Amino acid sequence: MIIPVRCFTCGKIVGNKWEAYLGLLQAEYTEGDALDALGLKRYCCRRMLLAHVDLIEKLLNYAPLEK
Amino acid sequence: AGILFEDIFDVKDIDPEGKKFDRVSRLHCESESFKMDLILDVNIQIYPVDLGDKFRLVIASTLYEDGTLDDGEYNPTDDRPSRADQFEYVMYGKVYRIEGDETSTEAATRLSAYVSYGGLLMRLQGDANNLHGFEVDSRVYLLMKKLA
Amino acid sequence: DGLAGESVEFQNLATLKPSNKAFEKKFRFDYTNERALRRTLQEDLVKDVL
Amino acid sequence: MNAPPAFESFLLFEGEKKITINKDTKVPNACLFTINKEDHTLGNIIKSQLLKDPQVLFAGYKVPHPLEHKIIIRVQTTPDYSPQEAFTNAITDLISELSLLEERFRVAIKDKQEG
Amino acid sequence: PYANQPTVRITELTDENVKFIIENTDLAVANSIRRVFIAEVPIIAIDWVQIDANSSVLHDEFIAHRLGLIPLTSDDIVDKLQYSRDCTCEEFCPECSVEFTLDVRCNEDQTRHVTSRDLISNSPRVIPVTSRNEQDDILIVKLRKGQELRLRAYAKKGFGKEHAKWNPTAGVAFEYDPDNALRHTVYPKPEEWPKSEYSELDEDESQAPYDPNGKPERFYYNVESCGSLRPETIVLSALSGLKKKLSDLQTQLSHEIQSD
Ligand SMILES: [Zn+2]
Ligand SMILES: [Zn+2]
Repeated sequence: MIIPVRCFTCGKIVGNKWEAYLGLLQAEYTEGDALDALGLKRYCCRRMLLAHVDLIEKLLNYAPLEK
Repeated sequence: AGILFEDIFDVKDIDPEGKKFDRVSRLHCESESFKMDLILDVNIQIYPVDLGDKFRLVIASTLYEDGTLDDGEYNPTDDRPSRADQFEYVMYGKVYRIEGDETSTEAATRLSAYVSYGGLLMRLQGDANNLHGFEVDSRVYLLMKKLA
Repeated sequence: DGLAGESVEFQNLATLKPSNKAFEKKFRFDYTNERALRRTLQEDLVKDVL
Repeated sequence: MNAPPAFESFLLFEGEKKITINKDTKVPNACLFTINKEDHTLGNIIKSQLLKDPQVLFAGYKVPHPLEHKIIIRVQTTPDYSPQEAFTNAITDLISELSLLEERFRVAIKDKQEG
Repeated sequence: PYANQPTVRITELTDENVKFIIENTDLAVANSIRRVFIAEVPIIAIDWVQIDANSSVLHDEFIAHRLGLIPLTSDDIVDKLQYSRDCTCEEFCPECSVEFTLDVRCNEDQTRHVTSRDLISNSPRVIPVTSRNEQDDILIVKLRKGQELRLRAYAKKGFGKEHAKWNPTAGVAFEYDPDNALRHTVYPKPEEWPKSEYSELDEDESQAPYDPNGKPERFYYNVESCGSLRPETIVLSALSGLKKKLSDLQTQLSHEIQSD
């Protein structure tokens, strides 16, 4: 739903890297080069960004119950 | 002195059926003096042996220089004089078979003593007079040193 | 046979298959070959059996 | 449901002894040390320092069950020595090793930070 | 009969990691040090949360889980704070906790990102790592117009053995015997295996010749920090904590011996 704060496997913070990752795929980095620019050197951290699905952006299409 | 058999052997072959194990190798050797035939599994990782090496083999009932029995318990702190200090490779095992050419009416002329050193096997065979010290279920020490 | 099933095991009947010559050779005690007795039994037994 | 609180792996319950010493009756000069709320981190270093002592004849440890939080350390000594004395000496040696490693690491950091 | 005299050689040192070699020690000590980096170096982390309003799309336990994982700068304060078990207060006080508050309402058509910058602490030395003066802030939640998040939190001292939120590391590389001279690993086809970065073998040799006398004696570490502690403070805290565990054990042992 939303980007995990930590890499499950090693505890590296990745919850501050998602918007930067998107802002590198725009400007035509490859996903590999984008992950390398973010310093995600272990495949267990790369797995976190490369496989994430940002479903919170869809959940925000629904209006809240209270105005 | 507790020595059961002593002779000098020449390595005639190594792993002739091929390498069955990586850290252990089967020597085939012959005595020069008593004309014994020896088969011996050796941990060649710690004590490498080459084709045509010559070595001295002692089989002994005890490592102590004086006649004294072994309880078979590992005491590393025992400071008694030990013949192991004259040798390079030492194994401990038990005699599990003694085959021979005996018949119903004649005693054996040739004997074949089999020893397991924790699963490293040895067969020493030759004239029976050289092997009378071996008894089945006796514990024995093998001591081995290369000769220049 | 009156036996429980858990306390029985596979064994071989040694006398079923041998030939008549091999049966006799294996099972008939030879009390006449003195040297074979002397190699198999202690002296006072060999004296008695003979 | 039956989740144990995670602090139970390292906090003693009231009246729980940290360490208990029992004689091994089957061979002389031998003890079992049962240590609660400890794991491989202490068992493995204590066992390995004991094996550095030439008057120790046996040293081993186990975690009896990974959902329990105790270790057993077994020690046997030569009869001129004592497994309680071996265990005390081993802990003193480890403390001295770690104090020396700590001081040498502080020095290496200071050297690295300013050439 | 006695202690090792180990030696240390730091080969890289940054705000993110320390790389170092320990030499003339036993493998058991090297591993227990590695284990203590993960499990038994204490840091401060959020462990109590109270939610006053949460109109976000994430349920309260999801928000609290995420807050617990935000790393807090711990360096010199965590040595001063008590554990809440040892502290004398009824629940919370400055001697065993740091208070946090967050209060964000989205009032705009653009989606409000709620981040570790919206956490405000009562202690200026215990703040979110991303908030220290680049790397962006950790995303807590996204708010649509009219959604609100408002909460109060206390951060407590703890160590990674209790929960992974108190683990200060982001990876501990550990290696020994880089060229397989001890044969602790045995390769079926050594030519297939890539060289360690610590290899001293030429490129035509797949592994070193067997050493029948050697034992592990040199250990290579890369300790990477999550940011709550400086990497060297992770190492020095681990050595102090392991030494303390051993001293506490010796105090109980000496009482038990005197009782016998
Ligand atoms: Zn990772
Ligand atoms: Zn308090």
